[PDB]
Amino acid sequence: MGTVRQTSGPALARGDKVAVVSIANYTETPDAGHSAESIAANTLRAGGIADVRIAPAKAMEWARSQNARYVLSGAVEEWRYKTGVDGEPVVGVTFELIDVSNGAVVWSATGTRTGWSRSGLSSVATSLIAKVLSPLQAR
Amino acid sequence: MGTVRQTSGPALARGDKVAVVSIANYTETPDAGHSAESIAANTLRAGGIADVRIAPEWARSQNARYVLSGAVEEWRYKTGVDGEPVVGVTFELIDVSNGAVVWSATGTRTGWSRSGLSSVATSLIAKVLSPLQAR
Amino acid sequence: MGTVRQTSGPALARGDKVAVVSIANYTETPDAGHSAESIAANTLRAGGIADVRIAPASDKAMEWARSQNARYVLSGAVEEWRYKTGVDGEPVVGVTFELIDVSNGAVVWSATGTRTGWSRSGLSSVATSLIAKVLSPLQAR
Amino acid sequence: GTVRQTSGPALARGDKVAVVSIANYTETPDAGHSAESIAANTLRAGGIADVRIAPWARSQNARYVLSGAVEEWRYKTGVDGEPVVGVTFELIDVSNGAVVWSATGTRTGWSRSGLSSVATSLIAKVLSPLQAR
Amino acid sequence: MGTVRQTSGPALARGDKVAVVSIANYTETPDAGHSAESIAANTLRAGGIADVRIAPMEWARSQNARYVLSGAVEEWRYKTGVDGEPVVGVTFELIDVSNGAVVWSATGTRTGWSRSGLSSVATSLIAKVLSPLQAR
Amino acid sequence: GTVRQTSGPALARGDKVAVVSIANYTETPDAGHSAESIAANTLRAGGIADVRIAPAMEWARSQNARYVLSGAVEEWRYKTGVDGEPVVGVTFELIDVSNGAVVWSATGTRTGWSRSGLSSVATSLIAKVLSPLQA
Amino acid sequence: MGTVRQTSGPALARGDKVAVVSIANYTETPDAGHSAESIAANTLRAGGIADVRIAPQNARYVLSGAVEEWRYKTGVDGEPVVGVTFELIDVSNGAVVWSATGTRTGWSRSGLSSVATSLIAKVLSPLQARQ
Amino acid sequence: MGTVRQTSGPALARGDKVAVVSIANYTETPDAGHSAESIAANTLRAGGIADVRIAPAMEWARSQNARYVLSGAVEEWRYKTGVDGEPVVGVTFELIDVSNGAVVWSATGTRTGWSRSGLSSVATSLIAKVLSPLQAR
Amino acid sequence: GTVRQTSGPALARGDKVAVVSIANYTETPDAGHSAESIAANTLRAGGIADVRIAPAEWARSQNARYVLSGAVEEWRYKTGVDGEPVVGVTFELIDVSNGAVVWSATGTRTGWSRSGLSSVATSLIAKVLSPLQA
Amino acid sequence: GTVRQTSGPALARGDKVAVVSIANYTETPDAGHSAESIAANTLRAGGIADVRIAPKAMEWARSQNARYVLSGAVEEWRYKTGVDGEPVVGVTFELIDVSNGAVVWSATGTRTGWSRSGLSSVATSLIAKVLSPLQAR
Amino acid sequence: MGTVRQTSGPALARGDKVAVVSIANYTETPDAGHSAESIAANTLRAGGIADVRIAPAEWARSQNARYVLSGAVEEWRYKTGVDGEPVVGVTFELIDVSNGAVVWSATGTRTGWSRSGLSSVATSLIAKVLSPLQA
Amino acid sequence: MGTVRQTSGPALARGDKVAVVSIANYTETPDAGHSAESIAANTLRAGGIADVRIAPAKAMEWARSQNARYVLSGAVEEWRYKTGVDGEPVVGVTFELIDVSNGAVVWSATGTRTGWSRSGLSSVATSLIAKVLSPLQAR
Repeated sequence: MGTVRQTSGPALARGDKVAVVSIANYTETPDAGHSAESIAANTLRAGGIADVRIAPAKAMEWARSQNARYVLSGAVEEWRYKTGVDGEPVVGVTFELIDVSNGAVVWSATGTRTGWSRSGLSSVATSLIAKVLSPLQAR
Repeated sequence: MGTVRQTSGPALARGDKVAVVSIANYTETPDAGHSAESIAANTLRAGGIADVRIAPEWARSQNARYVLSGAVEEWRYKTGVDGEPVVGVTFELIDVSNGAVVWSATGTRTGWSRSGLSSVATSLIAKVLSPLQAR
Repeated sequence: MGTVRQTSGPALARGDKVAVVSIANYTETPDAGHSAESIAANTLRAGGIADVRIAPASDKAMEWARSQNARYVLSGAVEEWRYKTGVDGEPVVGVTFELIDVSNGAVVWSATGTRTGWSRSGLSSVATSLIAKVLSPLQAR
Repeated sequence: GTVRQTSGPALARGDKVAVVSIANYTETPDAGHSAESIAANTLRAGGIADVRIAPWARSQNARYVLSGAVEEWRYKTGVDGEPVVGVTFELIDVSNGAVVWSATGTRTGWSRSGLSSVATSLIAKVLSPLQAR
Repeated sequence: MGTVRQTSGPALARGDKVAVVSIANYTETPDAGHSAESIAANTLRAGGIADVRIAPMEWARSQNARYVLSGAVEEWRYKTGVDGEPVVGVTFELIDVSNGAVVWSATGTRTGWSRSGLSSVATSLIAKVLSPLQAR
Repeated sequence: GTVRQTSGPALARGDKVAVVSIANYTETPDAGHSAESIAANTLRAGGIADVRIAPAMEWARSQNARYVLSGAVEEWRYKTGVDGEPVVGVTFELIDVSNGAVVWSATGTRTGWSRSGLSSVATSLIAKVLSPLQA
Repeated sequence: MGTVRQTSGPALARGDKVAVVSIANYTETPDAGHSAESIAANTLRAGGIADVRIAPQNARYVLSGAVEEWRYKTGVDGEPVVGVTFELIDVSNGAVVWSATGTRTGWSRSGLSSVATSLIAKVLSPLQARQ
Repeated sequence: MGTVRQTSGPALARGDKVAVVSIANYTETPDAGHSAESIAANTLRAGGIADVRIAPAMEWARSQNARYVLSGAVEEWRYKTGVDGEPVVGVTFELIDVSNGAVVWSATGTRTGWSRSGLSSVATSLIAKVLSPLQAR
Repeated sequence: GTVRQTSGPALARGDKVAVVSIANYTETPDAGHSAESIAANTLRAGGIADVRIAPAEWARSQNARYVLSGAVEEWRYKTGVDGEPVVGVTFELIDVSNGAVVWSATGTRTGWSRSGLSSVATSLIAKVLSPLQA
Repeated sequence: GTVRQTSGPALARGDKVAVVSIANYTETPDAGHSAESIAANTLRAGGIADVRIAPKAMEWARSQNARYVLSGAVEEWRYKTGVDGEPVVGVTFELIDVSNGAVVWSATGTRTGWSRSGLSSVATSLIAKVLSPLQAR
Repeated sequence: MGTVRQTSGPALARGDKVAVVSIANYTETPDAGHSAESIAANTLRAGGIADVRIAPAEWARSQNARYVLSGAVEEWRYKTGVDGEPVVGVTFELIDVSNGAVVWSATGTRTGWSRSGLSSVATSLIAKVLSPLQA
Repeated sequence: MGTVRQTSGPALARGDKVAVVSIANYTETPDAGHSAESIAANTLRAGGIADVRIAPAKAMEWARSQNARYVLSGAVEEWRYKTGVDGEPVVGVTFELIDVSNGAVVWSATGTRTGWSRSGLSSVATSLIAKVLSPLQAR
């Protein structure tokens, strides 16, 4: 299993500052949202966004006080191994890119992936998130 | 396997403001309703609706033309090793100016033993909400 | 499979306002009555009834229906809504419905439906398919 | 399974029948309430116009009361344990309090059948002498 | 498949009013005595006895009932395990309210096979045990 | 198993018999009361007309009873496991009320087949054990 | 299947009054000592002792003892096992005039009360009425 | 099986009064020491000792005018774990001269029984063998 | 698994590097502290002379030129007998003079059933941090 | 297992030996007291007439006029886990000269029995072998 | 499997006083850090360092120590299940007491065979890891 | 199998008094340290050391009051059966011999041993400790 569906979106520039804010965790894996935040932040940087920062702890005023052009947020819908020995890793994530200038979602995407029996969950999550956020590469 | 049944509905415009409000969770999977909200909002956006927001009427203050609501009736793997993912959802589209349901749909799907629940859910919701694409 | 038994009933029209009221849950599956309410509301709408509304969370849902100027109330109960026990235990659904004339409280139509899926089927698929069958006489004519 | 009935009156469409508290002698929660709702729809399917379920019968001005008990309503234990239903019904004349009709029915499904299917089919068979004139 | 053993008894008529009073439950199946009570009542009625009432100690005297039907359930369960068979054991006494004497009594036991229903076995057994109380 | 009985008096149809507290030495609840109800109906089916179950020795003297049947259940269970066989063990004593002496006594045990019911085995065994007490 | 080992003993007449007293229960089986009492009491009467009572006076002998084993061994088809000791005591001087120990392992398809009833009957047979 | 080791000892006579005091229970089988007491007392009588009594320290024997005291301990008294786990018994006995408190005789015995034998049978058989030197001369 | 690194500065042997609070997003206790001590020894082995781990702005007091931080996303054996070790880590290198991330990397690895979790983590962390050699 | 013994003094029939507090380092309750009862009977069976078990702090022995004190510890006394888990026993002993407190003899013994042997039989046999140098000469 | 990685370091002399201080336990095996301390201390002695002391529970300044050996245990367990193999992971640092700098560090991991002992694997690994500190 | 590694050390005489002092237990087997102390003390005596005693309940003061020439101390790092039916006994010990006249460690050793599925834990520990302490035989 596995689909990535994304909208159109803006061309990000290297100098666009992006804050990663509170990716919700809708799974029973503790800290899956925080894992998705750390992976997503490094993905955005690896794609050429110079200045990416994860929020600590509306949230618009936090991003503006950070001089951020965009806020990347989203939700983890699935982040687990299926039950049983050799149960496969499954990942499901949604992202939204929020234009801090006007508050509107200017880009979003949903991605899911089902790994093989042999796969690691973090490998599957890291590959999927990189693919999902690929339209947000810079330059 | 599963079916989708949809009523007639209006032709949605790209500029139609849509608020996704409170998708109830009738399952024992925590947060399944919230997952359905996030997936549904992204689906409407990917279908061509520019302005979609999830509520935290409130919609009438946000100047929304339509509200999308609904309920998750099933959202789990069936029991046992290799128990297959199963999903059931209902959606309704409300005209904010008069509160009438102008479109509604029910969808269910059963995946294969190798399928991920979120993949089944995301595919089904896309199919179910497909008459709400921007024409 | 299972069985469906439906009495006779009036021909519904597109403009007949129907309120769906408190479907009782006699199973140990939480919220099964609320799931049946949602599926039933959409089915009635799929059937050509334009204005169909679910009462919010006893006889105060009846008062709500009267305040909505509903012509009929759809109520009922869920007798079964589970997978049978075990790996590959099959889904099973049992439901009863009544259509009540709001102006005088008379039951003008009622029906009972049950169904058993195979090991591979989904509970919600079975429930949705069955309620569609059971409520088919309430389609707009 | 099996069904055994007494003789009874020929009910008319207009006989107001209150379906009252069906006792649950099983460990399946609400099995009596399920039997009540199925029995009520059975009587209506059989042609009895005004059928009501108790939340008393005299305040509804019912002519007959349908009561009874559920003696069994479960799946037997284990994977593919078959459903089994046992029910007794009585029709009571409200004015004089006498039992004017009674029946007992039991049924054992096969392993792949639904409990609610077996109960619905059985209750219809048991209440068939109460179909309208 | 066990036994029924019945004593001699009086011939009952359709108009003999009969009260079924508390059937004791000596099993670990909740309400088995009440189930026996309900089945026994319908059995007597189906047997031709017109007026048969179940009690909620004199009482039957304040009911004009000619006979009291009482008893106890000794066994009412599925034996343990998958395909464990249903087993039932009952004793009944028929009491004359005009003097308190036991005028008829019977014991019955039955073991179904693995694929049978406990309620089917209880119902069939109780019909056979009370058969000498049919209206002649 | 076995059944062993002493000599005893010839019982008449007209002897008033009081069945009293049958002790339960098993971990099956109410086994003593079950044995009381089975034994009472057994004495009747054997021809004893007036036999009544007590709800001390004074109660039988209060009842104009000529004998008192008493005893104890030493075993009354299915052996453990699927197809565990029913096993029953009982002792009985018949007491003459006019002087308190034990005029008769019997012990009975039985192991039924794995496909038999405990109630059947106990009923058949009590009937055989009490058969010297027929009219 | 087990052993019975007894001392010499006196010849009991049908009129010797014998009181069966507290049979100690050294097993995990509730009431096994009481079960042994009722069985032993009936055994003595079945052997010809016309007057036997169990404690809850003026007897010539007293039967006492203890149950060392009274159970099924563990697992399905675990066999019944019984172990008992008995002492016969002349109340006139308190001396044990006869004693016996008995044990038995029944087969997997036998019941505990049968093994125990049969064993107790064999152990107490020296107390049969010889008149 | 196991082993029985006995010391030399005095020839007991029929009229020697022996009191069996308190066999210590060093096992997790409750009352195993009391079971050992009952078995040991019957064993002594079956071997020819006419007057044997079990107590309810050594002064109680003197207050019973007993010539000897049988004491001991149970080291093992169980079925080994699992279905068909075999019965195993281990006991130690000592015979004490009541006059001077000296141990005049002692013995240790152990036995592992067949999977299909009873613990009581193994224990009764072992105690009979262990105590056989105390048979009446 | 995978390893992906950004561009980064050329660390010299004399750059003081502080390793600070690697978050633990697993249910393995102390996995973050294990990553901190493995990462510190990896930086030294790569030719960086002075590496120190923070206890439980302090980097300013140490006059550190860079701060290495990160997060552990996975650090466990998969369930069952012979369940294989899985590791996932992210790192960021922070210029202390202005708080900017000047280098980041993400690494994941799935070992064989015969593999030890610490061997996988140590091997992965060495690979992930190799651009930080002298 | 193995048995290792030092040289020791030549014990006599009339030497008074007190068996004192054998430590229990196992999770088997009372394994130390069982070892004390077996050891005491082993010493008597070996020809030592006067052996007593006690109920620093050695002064109980100096009051009983004992020449030697036998002490020690149980390091292992159990069945290994599982159905047919074999009995395993490990003991250490020391013999103490009461007049000067010097350990004058010591020994260590271990034994793993067969799956079908009883723990008490293994311990009794092992302890009899370990203490056999203390038999009367 | 398993690797040992060591930096360069100073030649230790037989007379260099080394204090082993608090090896952190990052495992769920109680006392694994203390076990590593005892094994490390004996390893350094076996390598020819005369004076090696484990700190009680920069106190080494008072013990006249030239070097402090510290570190952490990242793994010290049998993998789960019957015949689960022993796995060990350790890091070490050698610290100059006079200025507090790390002058040597190393990381070792090892996975034993299913038949080997955890203490055997830890002992062999620690000896190889610390072998640069032989005198 | 396992390994034994010992440093050089002094030659002990039969008349050298040795005190065995608090062997730490770093296992989950209760009293394993006390068991190692008893085994070690008997091992030293079997090797020809006349006077050996185990400390009760700077503990150097106690040893000096016992006139001990050396103190044997150490730690138990492993003392258990591996998990499962037929799980083999495993033992790991460290020892140090302390010169009471100056507090210096003058001898130390590490031993580990993995037994067979059929062997007893106390047999394995006794054999290993005898091997480990064998340089301490009276020579």
